[PDB]
Amino acid sequence: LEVINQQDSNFITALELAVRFGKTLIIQEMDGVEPVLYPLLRRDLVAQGPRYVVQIGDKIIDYNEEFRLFLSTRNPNPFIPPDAASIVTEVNFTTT
Amino acid sequence: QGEVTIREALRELDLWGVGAVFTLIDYEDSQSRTMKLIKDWKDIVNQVGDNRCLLQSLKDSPYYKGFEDKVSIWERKLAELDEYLQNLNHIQRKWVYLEPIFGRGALPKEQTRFNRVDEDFRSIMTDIKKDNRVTTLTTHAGIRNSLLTILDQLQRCQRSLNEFLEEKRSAFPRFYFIGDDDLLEILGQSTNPSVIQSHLKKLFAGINSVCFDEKSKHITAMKSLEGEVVPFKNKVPLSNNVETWLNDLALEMKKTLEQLLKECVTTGR
Amino acid sequence: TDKCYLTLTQAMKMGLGGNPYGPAGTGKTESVKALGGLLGRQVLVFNCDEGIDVKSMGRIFVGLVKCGAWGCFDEFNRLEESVLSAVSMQIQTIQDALKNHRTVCELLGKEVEVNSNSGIFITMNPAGKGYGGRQKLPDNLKQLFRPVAMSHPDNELIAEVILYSEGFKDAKVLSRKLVAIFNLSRELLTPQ
Amino acid sequence: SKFTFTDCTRFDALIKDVFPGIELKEVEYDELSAALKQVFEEANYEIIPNQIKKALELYEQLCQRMGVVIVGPSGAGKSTLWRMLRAALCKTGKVVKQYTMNPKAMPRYQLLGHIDMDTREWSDGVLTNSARQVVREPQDVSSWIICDGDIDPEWIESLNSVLDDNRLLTMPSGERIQFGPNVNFVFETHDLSCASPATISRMGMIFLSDEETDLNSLIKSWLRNQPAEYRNNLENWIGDYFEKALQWVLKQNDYVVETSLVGTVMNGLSHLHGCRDHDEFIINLIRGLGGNLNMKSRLEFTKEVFHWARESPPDFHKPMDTYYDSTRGRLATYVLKKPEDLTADDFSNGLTLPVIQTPDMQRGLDYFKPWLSSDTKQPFILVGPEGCGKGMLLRYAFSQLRSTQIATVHCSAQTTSRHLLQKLSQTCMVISTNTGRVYRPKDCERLVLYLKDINLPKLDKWGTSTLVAFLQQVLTYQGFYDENLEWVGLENIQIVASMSAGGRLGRHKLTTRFTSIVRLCSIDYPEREQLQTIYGAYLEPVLHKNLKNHSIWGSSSKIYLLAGSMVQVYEQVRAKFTVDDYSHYFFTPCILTQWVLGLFRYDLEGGSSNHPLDYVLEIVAYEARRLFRDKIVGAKELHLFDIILTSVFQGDWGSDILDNMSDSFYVTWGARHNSGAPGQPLPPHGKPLGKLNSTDLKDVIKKGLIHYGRDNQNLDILLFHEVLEYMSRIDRVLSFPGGSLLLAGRSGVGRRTITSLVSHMHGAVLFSPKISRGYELKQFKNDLKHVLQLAGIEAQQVVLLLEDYQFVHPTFLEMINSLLSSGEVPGLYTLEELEPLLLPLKDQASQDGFFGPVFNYFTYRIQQNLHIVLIMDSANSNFMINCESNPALHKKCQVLWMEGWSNSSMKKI
Amino acid sequence: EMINSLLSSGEVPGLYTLEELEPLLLPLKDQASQDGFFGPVFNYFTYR
Amino acid sequence: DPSQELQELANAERSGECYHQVAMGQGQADLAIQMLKECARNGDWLCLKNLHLVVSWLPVLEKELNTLQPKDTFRLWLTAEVHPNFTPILLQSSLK
Ligand SMILES: Nc1ncnc2c1ncn2[C@@H]1O[C@H](COP(=O)(O)OP(=O)(O)OP(=O)(O)O)[C@@H](O)[C@H]1O
Ligand SMILES: Nc1ncnc2c1ncn2[C@@H]1O[C@H](COP(=O)(O)OP(=O)(O)O)[C@@H](O)[C@H]1O
Ligand SMILES: Nc1ncnc2c1ncn2[C@@H]1O[C@H](COP(=O)(O)OP(=O)(O)O)[C@@H](O)[C@H]1O
Ligand SMILES: Nc1ncnc2c1ncn2[C@@H]1O[C@H](COP(=O)(O)OP(=O)(O)O)[C@@H](O)[C@H]1O
Ligand SMILES: [Mg+2]
Repeated sequence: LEVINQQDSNFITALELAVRFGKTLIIQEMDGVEPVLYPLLRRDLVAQGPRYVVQIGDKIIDYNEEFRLFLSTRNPNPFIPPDAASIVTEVNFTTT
Repeated sequence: QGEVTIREALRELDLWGVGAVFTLIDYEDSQSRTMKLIKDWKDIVNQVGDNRCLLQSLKDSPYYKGFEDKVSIWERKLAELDEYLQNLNHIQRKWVYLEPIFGRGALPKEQTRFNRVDEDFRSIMTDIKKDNRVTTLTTHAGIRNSLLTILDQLQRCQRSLNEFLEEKRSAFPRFYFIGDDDLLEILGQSTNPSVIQSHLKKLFAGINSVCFDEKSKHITAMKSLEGEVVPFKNKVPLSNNVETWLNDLALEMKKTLEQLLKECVTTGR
Repeated sequence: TDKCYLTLTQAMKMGLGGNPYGPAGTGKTESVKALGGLLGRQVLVFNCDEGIDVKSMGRIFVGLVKCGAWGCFDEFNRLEESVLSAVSMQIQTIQDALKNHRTVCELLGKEVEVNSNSGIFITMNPAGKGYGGRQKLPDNLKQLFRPVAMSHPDNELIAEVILYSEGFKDAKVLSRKLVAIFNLSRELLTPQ
Repeated sequence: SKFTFTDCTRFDALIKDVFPGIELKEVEYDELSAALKQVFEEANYEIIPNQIKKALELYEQLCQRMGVVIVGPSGAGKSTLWRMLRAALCKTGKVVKQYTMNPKAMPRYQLLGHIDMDTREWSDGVLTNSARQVVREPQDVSSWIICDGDIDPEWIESLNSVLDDNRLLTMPSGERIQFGPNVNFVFETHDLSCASPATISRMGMIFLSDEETDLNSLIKSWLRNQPAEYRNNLENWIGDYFEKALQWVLKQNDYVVETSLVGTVMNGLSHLHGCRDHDEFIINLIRGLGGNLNMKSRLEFTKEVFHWARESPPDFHKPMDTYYDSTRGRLATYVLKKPEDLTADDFSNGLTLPVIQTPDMQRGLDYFKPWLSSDTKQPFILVGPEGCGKGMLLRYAFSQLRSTQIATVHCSAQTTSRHLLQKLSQTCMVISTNTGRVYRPKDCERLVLYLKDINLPKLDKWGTSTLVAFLQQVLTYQGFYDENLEWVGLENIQIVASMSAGGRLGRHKLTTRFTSIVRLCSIDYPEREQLQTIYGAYLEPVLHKNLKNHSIWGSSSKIYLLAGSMVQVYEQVRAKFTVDDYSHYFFTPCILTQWVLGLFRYDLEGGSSNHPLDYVLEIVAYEARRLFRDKIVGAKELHLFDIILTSVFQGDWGSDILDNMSDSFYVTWGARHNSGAPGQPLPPHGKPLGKLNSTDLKDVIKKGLIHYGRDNQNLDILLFHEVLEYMSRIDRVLSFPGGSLLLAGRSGVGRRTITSLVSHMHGAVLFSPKISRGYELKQFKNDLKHVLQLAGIEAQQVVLLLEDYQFVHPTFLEMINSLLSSGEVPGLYTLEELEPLLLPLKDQASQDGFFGPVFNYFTYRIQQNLHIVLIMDSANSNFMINCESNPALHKKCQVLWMEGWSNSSMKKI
Repeated sequence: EMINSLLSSGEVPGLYTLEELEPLLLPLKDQASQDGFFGPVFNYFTYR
Repeated sequence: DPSQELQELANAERSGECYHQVAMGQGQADLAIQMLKECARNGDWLCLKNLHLVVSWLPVLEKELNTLQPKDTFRLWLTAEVHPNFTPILLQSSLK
């Protein structure tokens, strides 16, 4: 496990390590759906022989099979468009 | 049959094309040198404007089709000569400005720059001292890039002088409303009376002009717009350090008005 | 001018500015310069436009507090809105330095020496039905000044005193004639 | 100075009532009026006492206060006043040194000056420079800084401290420039609706009216500029025909673009000089006046003109088309000119289509011919409804010329000064004459800037576009203030612009300053009896490039009947749909043109002689189906459209012809002679198409899908009828030269999946910019330079792909709008980076036959070799704005409506 | 031989064309102006 | 105007002029954050003003409110105006 904040200095570096090493990843302070995280949230896996690689910005990075991604949110609105909500299933902790 | 008119105009312009020279005037900077600076520019430039509008007047003649080729010559000739003069006056004014400042407080990173500009200007002015015919600047050894590069290096030494300008603006308080362009004049031209009468109006709004004593070493009176004249109660010693007589102007104006009010009320009561 | 002079002198006694206002074309701008003439100061009339830098206003303020001149900031209304907000902190700092008889104030880092015979004023219109694009001033910034009403001037008194001053003798008849011509011509002729 | 006529009289009546017998005394001086009448005598104007009164009045006001407004309508003599008072004063008075700004064309920070934000460095401006130049001059001068432009408060209030009782101009740095007792500001203007009354009370004023103007006093000087070979007849005909026809047009007032009086006069006059006889002069008067009306009034305009002429023509039915010949003295026969030069080599370029010379095109050419000749340097603007035939006919009239150099620039809602400046400076010399540097067309004589759209650029929040203000500056003063502080003239340039009628949204209205300077008229839709002839003469050769000598096809009554049927379809579809439904029910005859030029793609060979009605009619119905049908949203409208299409095909021939070919799929993958990938230049009509089956297309898809999943992600793609439909529709548009798509649908459905597969099956490179954290616009510019370099140099067929999550900065849709519409991206490359890159293209430019510079060839290769794919979600909030705010984004690319699977297929999944 | 030239002089002869030097050396005139190095831009490029 | 009451309160309860205040405008935000951190460490007060103009700044402000580790006697005083499109999260974590 590694847990990271949204407005954090080492975001993309730790994201690269979490995609490579096969971590289970939890993101704290999400304000919506990041622009970076679209092909990783989808399925975009070009094959290199037996493995698969996935696009993160400019790099080409091996998609480890132990990749599990969760992310938290502190405000029910912000932020989803109607494009990044048909792939992401949304859960609302609420006081009833 | 008015071809003789166009021919007559071209003979007039040819008579112009041999005569005109400069007015070579010995001028001395702070350290002792002497260069032939050039005055009476408008006399030269207005003739050029007259000649170009005269060529435009020749362009409306119906017999222009047989004489177009000489008009092309004089067109390109005046088109070069105008830009050359209208650059050289800039270079002259900015060089006169920036000689004494780098002369007095020499910082060598500025000095190498301004010495190269000094060499590149005085080398041109020596060849003008040799031949003073006005169409020789059309026929020198590629002066165009020399003039443009001297202008560009002066722009760059201005950008170097920004910091010293803010130092003197923090020194004397009224300078925040003078531009840089006049402030470095008043810093450099610390004795020139034409500069003082041309730019002391915009500093103190009341004084429109001042007088001078018999040797131009003291200021004794001040004027108005309509010519209201008030003498000063004491002479004002001019010097090089500009704040060290502007402060004297401020104090001596206030003391003069103060004693003049007392004298008036003392007789009036 | 009785109204204007007393409001501005009491506002200077309390260590604040002065904000005369009203409709267009009255005399509020020249009234400040007239007060500076009757007092013995120097007046540096400005204009405030385009949304200039708060550092650009700061250096102007540094010049005014070092010299000792009244900034008559004509058209302080039309200025970019957040610039007004930072300028509010600047003016408050200067007015604190005045009221506590401070010799050394401090804005934009340096220790600028403030002058005791200083002063700041503005002039403005209210952003009415046809006064163009002007943004409304902050409430905090309004609390720093002291507003003066300058709505209606007179027309008979000025016109008779001017004509009596200019060598003409029959001012008391003709001034009323002028003012009645103005009022009738404005009043009945078709409003272009 | 302020008053009209009657209000000045009533003011005089009031002055009598306050002061009983002390009424009047006039202007004391006259020796300046002698010089004023002298200067009018010099410059060959007329001499009107009213102009004299106004000029003496202006000199009084200029002595009195600091600034003068000159209120007046368009063209009604408000600039000649100061223009002649200049010389009339300068003959005796000292020096009148004129500086001329136009304050709306250039941006603010160049005009009033501004500061570099990071450097703290004062950049100078235009009139700050002019103020320094005037305060340099000695005491024996006078100068008139003139701002000949419209009025906004947020700049004109910056001069309150100048126009004060005080006289001072201030910089924002604190630098303050005074003024002496010399200077005046003169503000020529149009109206003062938008000025605050601080300025109105601050400066002097001169009023002008539409009652003081003398029309005959401008007819006479124009008659004095005539070469004395026709003036007897022209004056005899003007003096008894002109005033009636002018006052009747001012009575009707149904004119489509608003002009002043002077504008209507000049539009009447500039179609006249060179008439011979009376019957020709009538028709020149009609073409002068009636161009600005509309068709409800032009007909009775012609009726009253011919009826209150001598006689009536034999064009009693439709009298808009009278062809006066000089050769015989013929009045009117409207004749149709049919070409007979018809192959498929004409249609090779998408442009340069063979223009069928119909009588309305002849009326347009008879309109154009007097103004584009080398004796009448006239700027003019066509008006037409959108998609009607403007650009084609104006390019034909460009081709009729002699030594010109056309340079078309597509304007839009972002077009500014610098874009037209660089489109000029790519093809124009820089030669340095006397009186300032100037621009001259290279290797030609009359360069023509063809501005495509004028309604479309953007107002500010007062109503004044900077583009139209700039072109007003150019067409009035023949120059502009270039930056780096120097005026730059122009030499030999026309401006012939185009526009549509201001009906829809995004179409602003034009100021009356720009309208009454230059010329204009209007034209109408080609109607049904014309369009049947146009598309009959298109449908005969494109058919008869094959099976020309066979049974039913030929004997071209049937070829005419097919075109008449399609025109009936087009008319009923425009009758049943509108633009109030959605943003994109676009219907021009551009659709009919693309439709009937689609039929090159099909194997219409007919050597195996069929029925053969069904084999070509089902082809026609499928092409019509995939053009019209696939943009209709609601299902009930789809059923109504089916009823329309079927009712047409049954009313034309019997019944039951469309019956059962819903299983057909005309795809690239299989045709005659094995369509089948090499061959990287494209055919002139794309790869040809052919008939297939469902299951066979399934095997072709499975083969290409296996080959895709070899070197990509292995795809678990299912199959049902709708995916077969969608892949057929993507293939039959991406196999067109220069095709693009707008995919409007729900999220989640496969769109990028099918387009990636078809991009792999046709071997085209697919490209999509991969966003990161630091998104910019510089990033996007470099990626567009990459794609444009590849697709416009190496002749490779490229598919570009942008989706919703990548538009991360709001100018991206505008760049894609331009790159769709024109073929260029404006302000992308510099000047130095085009010659070492386009340098290897001159060889093929030499061999192919394409002329002009190399950059047009580069743009043409990009227009042939670049495909754009936009995936946009339907129920996003910004979809309506980003379909209305870019009009070419639903005119260029075909728009498929992917939303919603069937009820039937969700059962089968 | 190419490495011999690029060691000895500072240039590689016959490498660039003429058209591919001005859009590339075009951002160097500013530092060329400020530094004091004269002549054309290509000598400054070779010196760097 | 609340400013005079706050000034008198800061003169009453504290001494040595601990009271520090910054208005919100063009070019004051990035020094406002620095003064926020510094007066959080010092324990001295801070009065921000006019938080209805800088509406696209307040996510940074709520992030820094969530992140910081204050001391005792620190008191943050805000001043805003009635404004639509405000951010809920700092409205949750404040008195009104
Ligand atoms: N004395 C005269 N006799 C005949 N025609 C005249 C006379 N004076 C001016 N004109 C004509 O009036 C026309 C318009 O003049 P002017 O430009 O002053 O009008 P304007 O309203 O300033 O134009 P704009 O509407 O562009 O501002 C000119 O074409 C000129 O030929
Ligand atoms: N009390 C007064 N006596 C004489 N003239 C006045 C007086 N008040 C105003 N004026 C004149 O009115 C004009 C405008 O005054 P100003 O202060 O500029 O008003 P505003 O700023 O509203 O235009 C000035 O020229 C001034 O000379
Ligand atoms: N008389 C005609 N004969 C044949 N085709 C025509 C005729 N008039 C118009 N068209 C068709 O209409 C189209 C008009 O395009 P155009 O109106 O120039 O576009 P825009 O309105 O964008 O300038 C042409 O492409 C042409 O195919
Ligand atoms: N017809 C289909 N059969 C099987 N899977 C499909 C089909 N259409 C879409 N999908 C699924 O949709 C996913 C891709 O969706 P995508 O094309 O990214 O949606 P969008 O085009 O809206 O971005 C693939 O994982 C694929 O499994
Ligand atoms: Mg005019």
